[PDB]
Amino acid sequence: PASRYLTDMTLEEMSRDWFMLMPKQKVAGSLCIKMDQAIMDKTIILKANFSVIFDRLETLILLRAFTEEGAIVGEISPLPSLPGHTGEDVKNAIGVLIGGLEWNDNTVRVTETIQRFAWR
Amino acid sequence: PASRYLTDMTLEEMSRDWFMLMPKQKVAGSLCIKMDQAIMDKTIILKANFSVIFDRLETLILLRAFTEEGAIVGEISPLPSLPGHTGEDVKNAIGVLIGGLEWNDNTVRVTETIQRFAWRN
Repeated sequence: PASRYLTDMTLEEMSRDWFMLMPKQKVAGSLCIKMDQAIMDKTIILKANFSVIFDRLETLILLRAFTEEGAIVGEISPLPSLPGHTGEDVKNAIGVLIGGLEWNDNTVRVTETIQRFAWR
Repeated sequence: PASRYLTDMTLEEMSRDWFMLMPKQKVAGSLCIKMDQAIMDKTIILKANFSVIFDRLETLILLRAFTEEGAIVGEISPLPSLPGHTGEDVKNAIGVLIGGLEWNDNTVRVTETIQRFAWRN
């Protein structure tokens, strides 16, 4: 029986354009993690679109980190490949992105959708 | 039971100057955290000099991050902003530094001294 698709983000949210004033990148397992390392003292929420089976996340489509004024400051996306990310890969990447954004005293939370299925 | 001073670093290692190829720093209360962003895929050890009373760090003199080739790639030092810095503050700073060094797939370990008194995990 088929998995479920959960969206925090509208399609405009997924393709909103951004750029990092101070860029940082990384590749981990099979995910790409990005963060503006210029952003300071902001209030940030991570929003995601992903499928679930069970009550755990199965495949990430896209996670973005939004400041309260709507700037995109961070991002996790899957890559084409072998292997392909698990739920663990994504959990760790969230911790890695959150840790990174806290460096410059950003306050970071996740949506309820992420909290229930992915990171916590 | 007065404090005693624990020393992971030689006087040389303590007083050496250094520079970051890609500088990253932050102030967390009354500590200064620095790390070279250009260090990638290396093994790294954290060494510290600090005092201890009984079972925990009392005051940090200096903590530094070393490659096997002896470069300094990370540092945590106290600032004069007085009161001051607690063991907790230090604990948190080691945490944040490790996460920082781990971004670029460095493998970071700590001396037994740090592990016992200052930060574990």
